[PDB]
Amino acid sequence: EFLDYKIIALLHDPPNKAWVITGRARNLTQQLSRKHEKVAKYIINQLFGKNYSEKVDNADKLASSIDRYLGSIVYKERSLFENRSIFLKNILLSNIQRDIGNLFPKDKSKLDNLILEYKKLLNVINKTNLILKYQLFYLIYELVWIDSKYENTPSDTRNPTHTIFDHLYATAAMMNWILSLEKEAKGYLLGIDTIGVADFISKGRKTRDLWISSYLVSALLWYVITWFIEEYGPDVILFPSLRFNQFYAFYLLEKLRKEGVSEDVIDEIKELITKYIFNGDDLFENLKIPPYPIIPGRITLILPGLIREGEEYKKVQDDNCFISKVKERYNEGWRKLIEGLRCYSERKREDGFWNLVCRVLKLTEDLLQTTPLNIRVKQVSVTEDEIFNNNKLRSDSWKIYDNKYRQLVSEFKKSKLVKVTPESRLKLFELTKFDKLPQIGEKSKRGYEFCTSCGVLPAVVIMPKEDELEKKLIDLGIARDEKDVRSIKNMISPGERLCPWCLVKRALGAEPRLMRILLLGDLYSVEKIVNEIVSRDVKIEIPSTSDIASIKTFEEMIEKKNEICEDLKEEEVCEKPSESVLSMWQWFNKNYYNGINLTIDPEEYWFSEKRRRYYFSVFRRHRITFPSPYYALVRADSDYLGDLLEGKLTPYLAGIIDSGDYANISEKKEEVNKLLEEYLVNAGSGSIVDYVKTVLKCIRENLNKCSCAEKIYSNEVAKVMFRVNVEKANVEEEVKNSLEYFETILNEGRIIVTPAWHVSISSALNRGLLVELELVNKHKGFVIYAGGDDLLAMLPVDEVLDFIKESRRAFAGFGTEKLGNMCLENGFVRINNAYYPSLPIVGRSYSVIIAHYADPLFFVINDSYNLLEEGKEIIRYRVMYNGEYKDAKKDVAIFRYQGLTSVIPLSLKRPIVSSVSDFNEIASIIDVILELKKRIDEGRISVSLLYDYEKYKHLIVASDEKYLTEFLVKDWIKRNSLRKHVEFTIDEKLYGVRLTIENYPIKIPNDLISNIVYTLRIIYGGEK
Amino acid sequence: STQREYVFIPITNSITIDVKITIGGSDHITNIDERGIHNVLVITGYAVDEKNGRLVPTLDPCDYVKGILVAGTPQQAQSNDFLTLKLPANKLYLIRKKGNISDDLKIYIPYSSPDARNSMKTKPVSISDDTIVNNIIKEVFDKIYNITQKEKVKIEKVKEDIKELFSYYALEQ
Amino acid sequence: STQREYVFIPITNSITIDVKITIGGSDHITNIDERGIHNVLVITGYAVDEKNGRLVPTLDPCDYVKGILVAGTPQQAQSNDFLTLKLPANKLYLIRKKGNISDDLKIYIPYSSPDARNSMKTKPVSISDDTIVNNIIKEVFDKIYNITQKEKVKIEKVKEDIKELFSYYALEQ
Ligand SMILES: [Zn+2]
Repeated sequence: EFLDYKIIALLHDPPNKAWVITGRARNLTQQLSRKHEKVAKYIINQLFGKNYSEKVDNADKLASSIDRYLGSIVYKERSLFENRSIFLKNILLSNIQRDIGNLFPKDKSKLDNLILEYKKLLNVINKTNLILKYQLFYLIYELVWIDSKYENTPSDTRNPTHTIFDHLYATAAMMNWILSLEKEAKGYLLGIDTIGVADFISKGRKTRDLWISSYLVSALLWYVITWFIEEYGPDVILFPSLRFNQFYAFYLLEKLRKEGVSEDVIDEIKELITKYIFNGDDLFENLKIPPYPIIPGRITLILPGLIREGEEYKKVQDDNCFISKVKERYNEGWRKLIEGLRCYSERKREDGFWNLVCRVLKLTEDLLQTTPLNIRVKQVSVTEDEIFNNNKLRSDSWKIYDNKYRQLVSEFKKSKLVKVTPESRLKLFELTKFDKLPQIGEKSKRGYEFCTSCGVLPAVVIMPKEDELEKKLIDLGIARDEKDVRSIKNMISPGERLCPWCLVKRALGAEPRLMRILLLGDLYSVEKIVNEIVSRDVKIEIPSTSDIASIKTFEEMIEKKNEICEDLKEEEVCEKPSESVLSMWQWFNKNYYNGINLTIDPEEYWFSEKRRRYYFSVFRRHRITFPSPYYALVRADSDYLGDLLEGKLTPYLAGIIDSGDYANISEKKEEVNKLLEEYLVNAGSGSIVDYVKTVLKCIRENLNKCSCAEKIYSNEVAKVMFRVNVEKANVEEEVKNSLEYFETILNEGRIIVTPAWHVSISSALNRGLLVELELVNKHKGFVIYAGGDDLLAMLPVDEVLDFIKESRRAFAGFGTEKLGNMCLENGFVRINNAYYPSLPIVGRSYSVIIAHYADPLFFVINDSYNLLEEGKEIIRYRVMYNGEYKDAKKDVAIFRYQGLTSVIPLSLKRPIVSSVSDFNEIASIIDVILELKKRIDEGRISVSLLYDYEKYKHLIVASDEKYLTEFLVKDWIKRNSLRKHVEFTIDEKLYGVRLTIENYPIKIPNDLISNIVYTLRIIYGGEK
Repeated sequence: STQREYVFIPITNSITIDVKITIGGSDHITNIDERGIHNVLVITGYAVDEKNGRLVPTLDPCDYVKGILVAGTPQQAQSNDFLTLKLPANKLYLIRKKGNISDDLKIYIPYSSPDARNSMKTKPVSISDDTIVNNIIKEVFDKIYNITQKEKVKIEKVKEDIKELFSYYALEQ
Repeated sequence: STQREYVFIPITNSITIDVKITIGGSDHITNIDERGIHNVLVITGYAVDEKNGRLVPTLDPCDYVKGILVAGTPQQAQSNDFLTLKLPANKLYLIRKKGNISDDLKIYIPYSSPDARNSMKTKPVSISDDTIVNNIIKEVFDKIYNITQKEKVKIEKVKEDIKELFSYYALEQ
């Protein structure tokens, strides 16, 4: 069955509604010939026109809650509840708005100026290949609208808390349900999850292992969902949102590169992608892969009940047709990557380290059959019964999607009770009881010699120690000769044991372009993919923890080049770049060209043993400070995000109400209502607000029970006569259904979740990902993965504090100077006059491990997921809530340095943002540490400041009169100050926080100022 | 040919007067009659310079400098301190526009030299801090009528459009 | 770093070069490597009159102009109608970015007094009339960026390259 009726949905409402509706120009509807559907119909000139039937009407209703909030019949009415002011309200907050006066196509002279651009981009796709017309238009819809600099407008001037572009994508995603239910009804909300991501990331000696194993998580999941991209196009993916993926756009281009396309249209569309999907970084074009492994982790689809293999879509055979399809589509990618790795390794049968990879990819075929990642899939379903009466929507249908997504979430958390590690699937009993394990290299004097990266699996490639390698490499089967040794050592360290899975991580770590097999998927044959890799010499060098611990040293000898240069002249420090290698690290790429040769392994240099004192002396004569062996492993994760997707209020009142409170919301009825009543009234501004202001009035203490019409009928009936078009608006029912809506909201204590609520949060989560990557590059860091809310990076110990400061605020939309082609405007990321909402309310916790470069990366990543994810769960501090002093627990930014631990709350106010003035004090304690740290290294304050605070602490604790504490810290500062003109203040809202912790092996000082002292000792401990 | 002026709305204590005697009439743009400040003006691509309370252009179409077009006289002295342009009223970046005004205008826009003796940067900034709205709206704009603050029943509404509408971009120098 | 000078796009023979000396240094901005003229800028509201042209401005975002940046002398060393402007180069509306850009500048945009007491009358139209394409490269490429553009693998599409990009704005006055 040829449905493809989503393009009718993706354009059913043009990105000009709020100017065409309650008109501003009102002549571009004149200069061609219901009012806003006309300009909606006119722009549909490429293909099939708009259907005034079950193609938008029912979909547009269930797409967003702006049919429940502001009534069903006055939504489709554009009448009486008018407001001739186009504000754009945030979706999470409602006290924040932008103003959208006039930037839009006003005349057909300007209107068709972009329709020629839309068409000149889809004119290259053969008209028989509609799936490319939809896929391409899907991504470039809002892109070509942002390029042609037009302000972004809300989906409804009454309730402006929904961008029109997001609501458009929302009704197109719900379109898969409406369509498949008009036919023989079935519709699913499929969801995928990856069991134990952190445990998979944490298996690697090097960072190239961390980076690759973190890239497999994204590739293996992308190779799955690209099948749905090919079958039903986009819009079947709610999370992650496709309209800003760096993985989608990259896959989208290689589709155009395939099957032929205009070379300056594949290019015409490649400056759009580089400017917006990326941020002016065509590094992926040189890398040939998306540089950053964006990990969605949790993917949720919205599928129709229609399956292909009838050469076109039919009714789905059985419900398990989708779970089984993913499970096998997932193991295919692992097979197709072992395939390509086998092929590629034999292509380079010579060159060393590949005659080894060949020897193991063949010796361990049975083991490598098993995917090392082991996703988990779930599914719910809908029927025509649950959504229709006869052929129209039924009452209370508007909550089906919310309830259906509820069951999906529960089924995940239900299955997360049993943790099955992917190693359990392997069959290793007889391979270890009897010596049948293939051990290329040394022979285990004690059995089988566990891997050094995993620790769980036995090793296949054992490595000799540094007795000497050549005479022990070449005799054993490892090395065929001597020339290959320096090529094997380049990828495997002496002494390093490797399991089959980890060597695959190391092999892909030697050639990351092989990931293209999973990236594209069913586009090129595996052999064609490999050919372009051997038909080139791309050399992708990935930093290590010793490289990150040398930024300030490299960056110092990079501006004292000529002086530091003559003396060595031979030590590869003054070597000249002899190649054109590149990296995803936007600091190595950024310099690479100051005759400094950033490729040198610092462990044969200042971090070596045969050469330590030498480069100490070299650095000595040139006033270059010897580097510190410490880097910072920064791991960000948002708070209650998945809990926010359920519409709950825990991200707002983090700690005051916890996820457990939703088992009985009546116990927190006083607060969950104070917020929900506030969200509803502030959303939907105009003449409508005073109407709903009275509907929430007649509820509070189990009120009227439909006997409120009287107060609100007057509101509506004295309004419906403002235009003589009322068809059959039974006002006694209309105000009831609205009263029925808000009732369920306040009874459930959570926002009723619709697709538009998801698509908006999802897309914003992808735009916040963009700005988050510029920040990790700005601070000379190395992104390990950054998908959505999560983040894993390796910063130097120097830029770690101000990174947290900017990253935390940039997540909340507030921020200083633009990063890429997008600015941060008080909770509204703006890309060329186009305002997009961010997540200001959502807390975001941080976890900083200051680790030696030589510390095992398995236990550093484990701690970061067992320092926060079970330490952030138990930390409470005294937050200021509505004049009271409650106990919040989230958004804490934990620091750790081998035993020392520190916690620095980032909010101190429980609704983190309730007004635009709430932004400039997010992470306000960080710059207090930043300013303090600044005044110390300039000798304006002695470092003894951190050691004397103990005696001042007991007084600053016991003192409850703030005029007295603002003198004790003024005294404690000036006593052990090294000058006489340092006037360093503390914001004075930081006097008394009392961070507690419930019976845990983490000792936190129970006051904020003490935590500021420990944070500095940790930052300073990792610089010596 | 309305001899217009543009007093912008930053937090600076440098927008005290910068102007002089009235339009030459009373066809103003302070359309605060209905619901507060109406018909806003936002220059695209300018700084605010955080000091020397004039405007500096920077060539990226990313900046917003906002403020109300209240006409008057440019201190009765300046000619080069302004762009001396003639707009047909249909080529601006406006906010909260009323029924279309199809006339033409006179242009005096407070201009500071680009004078990049320093480096030019853009600093996002807005208005908060009740005293920071207490200063400037009493300095000039309350005196456009002075019937405002006399009988104005929308004091709680006009006070917010300073922190709601006018968001400018500072200099960071 | 080197100081630059954005050269614009005229329609007539008069306003093509307007500068007498060349690179001076060696590091430049715009590149045309093999397929496209990379690193070309756009500036909002700046007409160049396409005859008697010294960068007359316009007062809205819809107006713009585009041309390549060269690091040449400040137009035969005149001290009259420049900007003396520079900024960290993270504030340039550039098209077809390629590679890490220098984070400074010293540009003197020859922006003269605006066209006084005349309306905008501005004309949005791209570059056409290929005789004008050959008119410009006649005098702006065969000696300014002539390292390429004489025996490259593809030169005749560099003429095609300006076909797609440049769509200036002129006051029609
Ligand atoms: Zn292993």
